[PDB]
Amino acid sequence: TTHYSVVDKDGNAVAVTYTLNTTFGTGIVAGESGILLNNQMDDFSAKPGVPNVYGLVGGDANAVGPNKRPLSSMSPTIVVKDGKTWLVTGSPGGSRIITTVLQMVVNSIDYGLNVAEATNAPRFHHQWLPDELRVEKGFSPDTLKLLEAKGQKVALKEAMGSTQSIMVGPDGELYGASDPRSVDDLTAGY
Amino acid sequence: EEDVFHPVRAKQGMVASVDATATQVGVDILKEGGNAVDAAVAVGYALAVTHPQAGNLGGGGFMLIRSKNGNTTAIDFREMAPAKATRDMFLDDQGNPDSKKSLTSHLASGTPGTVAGFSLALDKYGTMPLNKVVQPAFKLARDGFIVNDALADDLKTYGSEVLPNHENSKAIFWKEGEPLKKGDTLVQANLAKSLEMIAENGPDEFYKGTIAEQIAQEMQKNGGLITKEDLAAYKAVERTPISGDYRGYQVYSMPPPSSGGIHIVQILNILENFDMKKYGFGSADAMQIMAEAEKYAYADRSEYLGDPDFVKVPWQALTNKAYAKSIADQIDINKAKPSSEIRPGKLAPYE
Ligand SMILES: N[C@@H](CCC(=O)O)C(=O)O
Ligand SMILES: [Ca+2]
Repeated sequence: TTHYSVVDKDGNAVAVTYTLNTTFGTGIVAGESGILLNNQMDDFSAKPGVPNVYGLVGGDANAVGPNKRPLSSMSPTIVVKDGKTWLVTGSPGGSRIITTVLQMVVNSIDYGLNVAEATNAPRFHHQWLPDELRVEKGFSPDTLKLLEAKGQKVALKEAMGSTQSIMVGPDGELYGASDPRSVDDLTAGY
Repeated sequence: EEDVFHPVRAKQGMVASVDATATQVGVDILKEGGNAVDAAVAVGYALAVTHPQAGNLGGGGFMLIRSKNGNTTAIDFREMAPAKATRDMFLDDQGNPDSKKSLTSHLASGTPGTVAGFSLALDKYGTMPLNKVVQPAFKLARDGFIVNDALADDLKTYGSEVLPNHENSKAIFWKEGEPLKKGDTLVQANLAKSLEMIAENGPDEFYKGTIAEQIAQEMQKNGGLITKEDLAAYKAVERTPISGDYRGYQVYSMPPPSSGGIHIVQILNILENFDMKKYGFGSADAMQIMAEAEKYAYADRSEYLGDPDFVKVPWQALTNKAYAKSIADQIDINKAKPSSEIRPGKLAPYE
């Protein structure tokens, strides 16, 4: 999955998240088209109560069905401040997309972090099942100790997501940030 | 000066993407006079060439558009399961899901919606013709580009698990028995042809033309389900965004078939009941509250979320502030509630 954001000189904004699902999808090119084929079908619940590749579960609502669109977690998002587009964001991450974007919003509104600060801050995530509070490297040992004392089952795992965001200033100026987790990416303008 | 991390700054337009080349393509489109949608489509096509890991023509996705005048809308170009898809299609003979079937076989593919989605958006909200926004990608596919660290790394790690197992894929991404290396040039002649025909004939090339034929044949010869009828029946759908209000800020995101908008709004609604600013980033209290709130949202996700065209999603109840309050009152900042004690919420009193 990959996400990108755009804001033009007129103030129009677009946030796009699209994907083949896993990296390279099935890895199958469609004949001589040169086009790689997605493995999005794994986003359906294959059987009630059995997790998919992201540990997500389902039942009737997200069951496989002809012509049906499998449930996604993709969240291209825009936050409005004082009636104007203020934050344009999104990210890949399967089940983690929801919490990664959530953190971008919380970091921006509650903690007042600039778009780069919000992007470079560490992330944590809990998706109910499995019952674990997943964390990235970057949290204080003192804090993780307190969380464990609260009953959280902390699990240090791989970095989560690749936010590509743009924040619009009060005067209309643009501020952007690419994720440190992804190399060779870029946020640029004019 | 007090900042450790500094954002990139621009006065007119800006593009943020996972790939330098694609970002520059978008910026050039803006400089040429295209609007955000024009640039977004150009970036999408460019990534389908420079970021084969996820950028694509053979997958699907979502687009959120907000005009300078405030009009906010969502474009759903999520894949559709083939007409021949069945509920238990991924179960083995014993009734247990087979991840191989849903991840690496031809049965794992849904009918692609990216091309349909980009054209729906470009035609209604863009200003440039499809051929102009596809051109950058076409050139990159035809003339090639240098493989960087990101692509080299992904080809070696993730690509090695699937690409070399398919003749056509290996012919493009593998070289001398190994994944393409950093510094190598990746030329995608077949993809260039596909892009050229889309530019000249429009999206119908993908859904009814030569590309459709190629996808259908790939499927028919390998036990896949996507047919020409499936491709001809695919449609991107414009839908109303799911949104909420968090401390006076309005948040807009994707509605079903995505669960994103609903749960982001739901969780924010829960968090609104706590003084998050007081706790602060990286504090055990802030993380405790958010982790707990997330549990309830994902429990609800497992029961109530699905394609709205097939099942009725109780989105109003799930994004209802009174419901969020009922969840907030259950959160003990000093004691986590095991997931075993958390089930999908009872929405009756909120719908
Ligand atoms: N297929 C996942 C996204 C996968 C990714 O992040 O690779 C979804 O639509 O939620
Ligand atoms: Ca980066």
